[PDB]
Amino acid sequence: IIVEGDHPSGAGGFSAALLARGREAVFLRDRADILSLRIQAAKSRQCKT
Amino acid sequence: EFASSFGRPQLQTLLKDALDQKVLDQLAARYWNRPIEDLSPAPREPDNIIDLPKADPDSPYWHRQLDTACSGLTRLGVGRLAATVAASAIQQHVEKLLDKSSFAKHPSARKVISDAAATVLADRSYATSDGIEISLKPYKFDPDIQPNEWAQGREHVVGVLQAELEQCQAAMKALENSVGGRKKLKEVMSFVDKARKGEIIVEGDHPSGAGGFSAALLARGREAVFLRDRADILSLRIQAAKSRQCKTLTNKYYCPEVFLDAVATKLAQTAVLFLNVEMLNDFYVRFPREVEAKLHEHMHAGGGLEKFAREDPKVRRHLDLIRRKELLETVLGKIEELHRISSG
Amino acid sequence: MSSKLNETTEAIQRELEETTYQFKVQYNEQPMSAESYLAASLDDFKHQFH
Repeated sequence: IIVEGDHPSGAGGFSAALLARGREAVFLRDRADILSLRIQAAKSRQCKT
Repeated sequence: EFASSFGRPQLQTLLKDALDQKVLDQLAARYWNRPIEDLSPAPREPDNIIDLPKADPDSPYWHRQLDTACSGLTRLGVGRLAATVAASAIQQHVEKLLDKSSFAKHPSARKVISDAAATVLADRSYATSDGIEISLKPYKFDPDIQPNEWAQGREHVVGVLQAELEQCQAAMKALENSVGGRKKLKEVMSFVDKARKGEIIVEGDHPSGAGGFSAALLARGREAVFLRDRADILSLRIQAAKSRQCKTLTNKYYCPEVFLDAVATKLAQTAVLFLNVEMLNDFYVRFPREVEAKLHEHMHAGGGLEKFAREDPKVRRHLDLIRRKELLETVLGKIEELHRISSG
Repeated sequence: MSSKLNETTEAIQRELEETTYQFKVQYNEQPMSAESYLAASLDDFKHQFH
């Protein structure tokens, strides 16, 4: 899906504030998953040497 | 066969339908809710339809509202509406009959017939309209409603109004299934209601995302709220038309639906009589003469008889085949004669 | 101008027709003047006062 910005009140079936909170939530998700994986990998046995 | 079929009660139902929609238009534009365009608080108009049964009987607002509603309904071109409705109906019947007739091919001859019907109806249209307005002139002044007519309008309003409601509810539910869950559209509806109250602000002329809702989702929510309010008003007016207070004729300003339907039925029937006489009989008499004259004049003036023959592939080859055979026969006759004149 | 004169003339005759039609359907062709309005309303008031 792609959307244009002629009406910045409602995009999709979601409100503008709900959409913004969703963007922040997705960024937090991706960076969190990466961070946890990289912590457990830095604690992994393969990083011992 | 068709002319024996048509008659006058068909015209009655035809007029009563156009006037039914006229009633819905006038009543809806004078009483019911106006659309939601943005997400700003709407100031609540002082008089509302929910407080109509419990209203002061001498209310200038409701009186002026029903009065301008009825005068608006009567001082419309009901003569020209009846004339054009009956015209389109008659012409359409002629066009369908033409479809099933032998003139499916030959679109020129078909067009000649159709144009003959059209020109006859057009010739008679004005006299029918003016005569209908003159005959309705006494009912424009005092469309006095008898208790029996009031009952008839009462029974008709319930059906007309509930049909309008069913169209409304079916559209609402389809909107729900389109947006997704009923509960989710209930969420966007709650958001639009909140923005319509002071509870939340959006400051947007075209809001893209607010509270997590897309630009299309907001539009679907406003559409849902309008459908809701119109549904509630419609059901409330149905309950009112079935109310005991609308059974009697004395509460004419309290029951605009029943009154406006009564006026519509009356105007339809008295207009229908003059319509059948002035227009319908004139069509049955002028149409066959016009068809024959115009077809003959078309064939001979335009040379479209030869094209009428050329048009069908089967008869084309038929009319072509005969002369060549005749020529070969005459040739052989000449040779056979040649042998007879000279033995060797 | 002379060329457009004929078509404009016919159209003017038509809108004179339509103005007459609205005069027929909505006011029933009732002639009206300010003096007639004032006199009728004054008599209405005098009947009320009587």
